[PDB]
Amino acid sequence: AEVRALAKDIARLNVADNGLCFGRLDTLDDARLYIGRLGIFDRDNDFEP
Amino acid sequence: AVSFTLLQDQLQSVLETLSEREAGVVRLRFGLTDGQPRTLDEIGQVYGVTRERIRQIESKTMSKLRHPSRSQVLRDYLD
Amino acid sequence: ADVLVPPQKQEILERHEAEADAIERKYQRGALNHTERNESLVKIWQDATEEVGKALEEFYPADNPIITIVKSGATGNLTQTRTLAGMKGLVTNPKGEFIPRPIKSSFREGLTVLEYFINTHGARKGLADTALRTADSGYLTRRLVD
Amino acid sequence: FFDELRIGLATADDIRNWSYGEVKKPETINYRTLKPEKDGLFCEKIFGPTRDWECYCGKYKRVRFKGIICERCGVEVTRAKVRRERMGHIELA
Amino acid sequence: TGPGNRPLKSLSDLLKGKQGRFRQNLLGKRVDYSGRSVIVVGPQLKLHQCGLPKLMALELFKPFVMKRLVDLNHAQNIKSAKRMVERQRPQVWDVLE
Amino acid sequence: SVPGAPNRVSFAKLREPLEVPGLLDVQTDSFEWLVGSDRWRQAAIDRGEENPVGGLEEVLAELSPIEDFSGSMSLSFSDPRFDEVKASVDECKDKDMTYAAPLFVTAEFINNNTGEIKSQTVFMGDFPMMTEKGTFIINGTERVVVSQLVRSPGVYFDETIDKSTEKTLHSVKVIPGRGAWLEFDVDKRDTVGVRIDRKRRQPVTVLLKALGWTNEQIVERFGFSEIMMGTLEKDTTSGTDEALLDIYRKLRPGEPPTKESAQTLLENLFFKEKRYDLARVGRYKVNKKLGLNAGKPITSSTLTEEDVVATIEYLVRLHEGQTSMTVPGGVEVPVEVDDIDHFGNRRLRTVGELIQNQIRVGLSRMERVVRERMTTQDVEAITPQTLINIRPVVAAIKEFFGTSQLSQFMDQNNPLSGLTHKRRLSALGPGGLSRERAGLEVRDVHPSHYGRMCPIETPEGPNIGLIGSLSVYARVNPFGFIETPYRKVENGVVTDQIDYLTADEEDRHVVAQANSPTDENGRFTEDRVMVRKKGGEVEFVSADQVDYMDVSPRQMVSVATAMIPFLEHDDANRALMGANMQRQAVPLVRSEAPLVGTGMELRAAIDAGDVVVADKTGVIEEVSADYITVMADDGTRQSYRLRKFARSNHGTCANQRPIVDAGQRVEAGQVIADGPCTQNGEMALGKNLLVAIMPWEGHNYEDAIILSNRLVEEDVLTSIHIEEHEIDARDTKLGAEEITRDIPNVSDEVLADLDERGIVRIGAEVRDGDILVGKVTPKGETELTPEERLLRAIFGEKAREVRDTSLKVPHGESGKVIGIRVFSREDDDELPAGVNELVRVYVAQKRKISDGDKLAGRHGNKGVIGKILPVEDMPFLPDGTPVDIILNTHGVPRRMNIGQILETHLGWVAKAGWNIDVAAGVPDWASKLPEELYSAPADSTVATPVFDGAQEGELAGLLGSTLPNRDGEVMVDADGKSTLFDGRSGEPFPYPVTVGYMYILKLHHLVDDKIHARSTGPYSMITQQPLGGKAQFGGQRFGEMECWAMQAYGAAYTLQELLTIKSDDTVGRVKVYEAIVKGENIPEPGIPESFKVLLKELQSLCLNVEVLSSDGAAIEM
Amino acid sequence: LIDAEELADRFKEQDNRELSERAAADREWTYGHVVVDEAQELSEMDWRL
Amino acid sequence: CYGRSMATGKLVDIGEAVGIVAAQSIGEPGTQLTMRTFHQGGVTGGADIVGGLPRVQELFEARVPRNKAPIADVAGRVRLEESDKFFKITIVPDDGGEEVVYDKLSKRQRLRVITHEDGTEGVLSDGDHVEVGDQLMEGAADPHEV
Ligand SMILES: [Zn+2]
Repeated sequence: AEVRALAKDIARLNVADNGLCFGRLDTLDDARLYIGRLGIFDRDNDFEP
Repeated sequence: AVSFTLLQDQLQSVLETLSEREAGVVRLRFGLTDGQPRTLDEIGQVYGVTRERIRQIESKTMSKLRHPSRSQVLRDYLD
Repeated sequence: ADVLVPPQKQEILERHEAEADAIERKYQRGALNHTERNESLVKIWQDATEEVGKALEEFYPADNPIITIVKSGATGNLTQTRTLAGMKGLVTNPKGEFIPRPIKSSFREGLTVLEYFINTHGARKGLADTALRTADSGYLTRRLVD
Repeated sequence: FFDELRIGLATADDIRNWSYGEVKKPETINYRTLKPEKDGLFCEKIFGPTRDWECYCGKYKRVRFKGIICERCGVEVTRAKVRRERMGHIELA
Repeated sequence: TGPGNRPLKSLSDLLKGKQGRFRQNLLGKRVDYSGRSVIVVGPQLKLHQCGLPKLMALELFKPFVMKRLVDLNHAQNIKSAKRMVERQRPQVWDVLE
Repeated sequence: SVPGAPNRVSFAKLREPLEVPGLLDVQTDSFEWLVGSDRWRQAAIDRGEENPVGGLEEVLAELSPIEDFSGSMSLSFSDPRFDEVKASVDECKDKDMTYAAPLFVTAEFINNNTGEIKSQTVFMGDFPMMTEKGTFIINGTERVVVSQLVRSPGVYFDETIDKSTEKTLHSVKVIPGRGAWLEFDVDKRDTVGVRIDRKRRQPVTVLLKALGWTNEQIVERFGFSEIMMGTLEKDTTSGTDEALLDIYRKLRPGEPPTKESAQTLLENLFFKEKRYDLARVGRYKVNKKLGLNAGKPITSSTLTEEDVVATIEYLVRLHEGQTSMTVPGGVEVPVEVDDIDHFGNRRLRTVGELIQNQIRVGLSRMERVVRERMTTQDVEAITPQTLINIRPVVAAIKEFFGTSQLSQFMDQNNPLSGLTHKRRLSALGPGGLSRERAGLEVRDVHPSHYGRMCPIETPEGPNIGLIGSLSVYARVNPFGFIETPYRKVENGVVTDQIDYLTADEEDRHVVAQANSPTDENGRFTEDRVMVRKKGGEVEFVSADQVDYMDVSPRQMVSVATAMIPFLEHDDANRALMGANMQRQAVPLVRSEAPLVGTGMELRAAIDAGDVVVADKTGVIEEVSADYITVMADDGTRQSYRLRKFARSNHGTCANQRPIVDAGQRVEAGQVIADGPCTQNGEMALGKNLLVAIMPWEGHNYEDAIILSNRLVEEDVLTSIHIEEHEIDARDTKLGAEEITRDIPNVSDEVLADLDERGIVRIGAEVRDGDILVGKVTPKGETELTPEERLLRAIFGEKAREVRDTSLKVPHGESGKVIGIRVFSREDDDELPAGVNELVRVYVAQKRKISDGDKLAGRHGNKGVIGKILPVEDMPFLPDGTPVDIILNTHGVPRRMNIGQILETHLGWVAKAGWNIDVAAGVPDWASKLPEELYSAPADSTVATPVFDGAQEGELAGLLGSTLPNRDGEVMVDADGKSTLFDGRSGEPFPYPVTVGYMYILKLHHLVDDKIHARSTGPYSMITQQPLGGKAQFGGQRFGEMECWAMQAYGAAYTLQELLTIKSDDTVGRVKVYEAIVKGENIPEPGIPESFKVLLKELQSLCLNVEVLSSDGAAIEM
Repeated sequence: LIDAEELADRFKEQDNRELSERAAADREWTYGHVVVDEAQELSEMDWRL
Repeated sequence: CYGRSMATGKLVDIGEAVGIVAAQSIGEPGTQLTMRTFHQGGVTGGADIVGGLPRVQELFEARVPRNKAPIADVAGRVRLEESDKFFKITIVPDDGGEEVVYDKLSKRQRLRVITHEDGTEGVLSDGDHVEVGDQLMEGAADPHEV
């Protein structure tokens, strides 16, 4: 189970290498959102994307 | 099948207790190593005597051999 | 008396529960998908299990029988010791996928009803897995012998 | 033990050497009595007797006749069922 | 064909079908002079020794025991030694050693 | 609750709101339903169910009326009745009879021409009856019918991955209780098709038209989906008649294309109830899933055009990814696939339903003959007796109870084994799953098993997962689904209302955990509670979201798993092993209840039935080893005969013994006689004895066990085993065999102990090779050899034509004869055809514990006795007490079964009383302990339920409160360890050793029946190899892997002799035996018969094969 | 748990291809969505296809 | 050539059955290797590299790898180009003549990493030097091409 999970994660990372970020969106609240092939979150910043 | 071969040897071993002259009649009557059941007269022909004497030898030798002192161990060959 | 439980288990477990709650909050806001949330929770709890195992290894005295049996190489491994004393950790579904919520209890403390029930899945799976594992090995061995 | 074995084309000489007799007739056995037929595919004097130390007509029934071949019968009194290895041939037109 | 529709097996058919020779067996033989039993730890044994039960060893070595019994005059014939081994008389244990 | 219950103090801290139901109800309720007993009738009408119909009543009503083809003749059945049983259970077991009662049904013949009615009562045969224990008796043997798990007659939707294109393919199949299948699927090309009766695929529009739908109606109904419209466009069939003709020619290719049949078969295939039926459970499932007839009563179980169209719409909606569907006139229902493993889909065939199906088959066979000979006998002179042929029904019933796969010999090893056998749930069996399709996917723990099937208990054999054990609190829905109880929770306060839920309905609610803390009022004292939700997922939810709770922590476990103390601390695999090993315990000569156990052990003992319980309150008038006489308060007198030294199905002794004194008063339901393996009416599967946890000179190395010689001297682990030998005399082509004492060619030393009849006398001891029953058989032609004739002459052997075939004790068996049972057809006893007399002999032996015997605890720790030490050699406590067993330390940690250490500590605490001080208030660790546990004397048994028992802190505190010993010195310190002395050297061991009392039990894997040997013996005629198995005196297998190993060693000669001399080589075998016996060196092998015949065939093919020596030398032989 | 047929298939090639190339090489493949640009150029037979 | 006998430490004797010993030694540990999933459902398992017994079976059978990577037919310097979805690698032989071209390498596969000790080139760069038999793309080299 652990080996398959790790291999699947590595394969996903390999796929995501080509063109990680598509574009960006600006909210009316001045916030910014970045769209890409993967979800990346900062562990030490309350997981703000 | 060793018991069959051993049984054959025991026949000679038991007959060893009998005299050669009287042992020969038993061999001829029961056809030892030849198989032919020689009749009382034929044992007479090969021995050179009358036939009733062969019956007498058969009876005496048969009574001798039936004693436990001679047929001690042959009972193991029941069938 | 010899099955010592580390005194840092509580702090580690709440510290990682806070991050699991952060993951849940972000999922509720719509920044995560179901599978991605499950994967993040699995990562967090694997880290928690790793730190609990390290703390347990550090705490045990060098002459304690439970860890002396392992460190000498005579029998067992530290994962079994952690499961016995530290915490069971994560368990798999019947499909073979990790359940996001781990078994925070240790067999010294005694698993609860639901934790035990979810734990039985892997135990039942292993019985068939071991039997099926021999077929491929026999196939390759026959090829090699031929 | 032997160390190698070879096969090759068999000539009429080899077949005639192997054979102990020719199966001149196609009969197998009598219908009402199961005894083998003479010169048939189960002929006793070709392939040997069916019963140990005896022949078709039963003149000889003792082990002492090892090297004897029956007069009326022609069956060679043999040690056992040699029928398993003894074989015959056919002279075809 | 003959009776029915089944064909007649030719000579070469003795060497071709699933039944015949030139054929290997994936299943193993069953072998005489063999036994089976539970195993327990013997810590006093040396690396080249094993503990063998008396009853199992007697059955495994039966013919040798009969030979030795006949040689030592404990039995007058092979049949008597066979009966002795089967009935496990007191003396067979001295010859088994 | 039980009047005679011993006081076992309990550590439980939670109050059970519901008592454990009768554990054998799963059988008794089903059989009551089958026979329509008044008790079941009342219990069912109590549920608001009007006019319940029994199984026999249902089958008879479905069978009748039988109407003649012309309608001038009719026959009807009704009113099934049962009379008293022919004989009691014990008499039937003692006389090899079948426990059955007569069956009578009233039959009415009707003639519609002249109006004659002929009503009589017809005897339908002897119907087997179930005993009070939930078992049957057939031909003297006790048998059990296990429930079967089967897929319910619902409608099932699924999605799969195409093997070729990897696309997603959606399919549906309608599974009826009786009849043909109907299924639909969307092909990989987006074409909707239908398969009728498993036959060739065709467009669904063909079926839609065949039912009378026009193209306009199809367009209107299915216009929402483009794939359906495309299929209709590509459907090259128009009109109802043409579609009906196409379907008819599809189902009947070889029949003429008549329109009448083409219309008739479709109506008679699904929609008319003669040959199609959903069985009132398939109808319910179909109505619930498709949302049809919401709120209506179940009127008929036949299929209708509306639900077929609904199924097609459901499939089309599912393919296009819609989640919810509403049907015209129905109710909205979600659209989803079905998990066939979910117990909302699997149902349980109990014994009653299986017997009902068998009776249905028998009556179906009977109906054909009845209607056939309605047309052969003269009219108006035809009574029901003249055409009611009851042979087929009796034959079917006999076949089911004799050869069916579900009726099995009861596992009578011990009371727990039999109790757990009666509560099995078997997926394998007729109508279940295919023999070769039992893949690893079905044999897994689905979330729906919770509370209705135990996940731990299952056999170790090939049926792992395929066979399960019903949970303690579960019961069977009259539809066959397994229900389980839950407490209703409202506004966060736990209510006393209890509702039974099925796995299908449980998923619609949030269920809280059993042991969630609660206040006196019942309100939760925590903000968040652990709960199970729809997908079986466990999560944490607010206190205001829970809907239900478990009745008790023991809801998931089964009867056996409920008897393992400290089950928290044992891994699932080891818990499984312990649960199954509890079923293999052999009853001992004197049973002894465990010091530390669970409250279940009492109930499980009574519900098993092996304990005698007084029916009515009264005084014990007279008590004896054989029987107990009770005088009831009302004046009625009861007599209970105890079964003594009875042989169980597996050879174990079932001896009972009374536990009451003359003149004692016994309350109703009180236990008055202990069972085979119980003490004071509670399970006593093993013995509790003193254990020290330490390695010892390597004798307990690798899970081995060391025992004190005391256990051999005091018969602690001794057990009685009984074997049943059998023989008979049969008729033969040369005549009948005979039983005699005059067997030929045997010395008087051999037959001294034989009676006049030729059977061994009762009480005499027999050893392997001893004659039990003297038997002789006629022989054929003698044709003595010359040597044999000479032997006849020299011993005066008169001619006789018999041969000895006397029964003899098998190899390696001995004991004392305890009983003989003899049957003979001359006494009217039933025997097999061509048999005159039959004899059965019982040989009993008293097996002590010996090296190699298998022992194990309840926690899965098992081993074999590697050494039995003298009492003086065992390590002993400072007071001189020697320990009984020594278990290696290295086996506990890595196996994750530390519950055994808990059992050891608590057993030590129980053996020596404890007293918690309260002078300065209760100790902080004693707050949760009930007051009843503040003190206890020595040998005070304690109870610790599986999921609510002694805690680690409480046990640690108790360990330090034990009472002193005789001298006043505490042997075991607060850590549970003691300073042991060395028995041999005498020096004290350098460090303290854990000491306590463990409950261990003797498994039925004794070495006495596992040792095997063979030098020479019988050989199989078919393949010429040695036979196989211990019973046949066979040899050991030498597989191909062993040959590979021998080749890797380079041991050519050993392998050659193994493959030829010790195998199918007669000449070489005899030669080697002769050489060994005669002392000659072993002759060399070569040229096997197979090579000889192969060479002969090669020559026959004109191939000049020859063998040559050396590297190019001449021939040899 | 396993039969000869399933075990044999366990060791076969089991060739795998991307959905794009897999469908591009199949005439009978049915697509989930079709995008046509400059559709005025297509004839009756192209639309039929 | 075979040399020391593993079982005894002395030079192999004439007549050793080395082949069966090697077959058994290779086949015995086959149960520890990872295998294809035992579940019947799901998509084909070739997307995720199960580098275990399936890989060994692929190697021993000399079958074309499912993760094939090319190798340099000629030693020379590399000119590398990129496209929307395909790579293009050309080798110019420094001591040879005509170049060689590989112009259909899927861009999903990563370029081979070289990672010298301290130079640490990392992913293969343009202007690098590759010898005959070197591998250009991450994956398994085709035995037949080698
Ligand atoms: Zn003749």
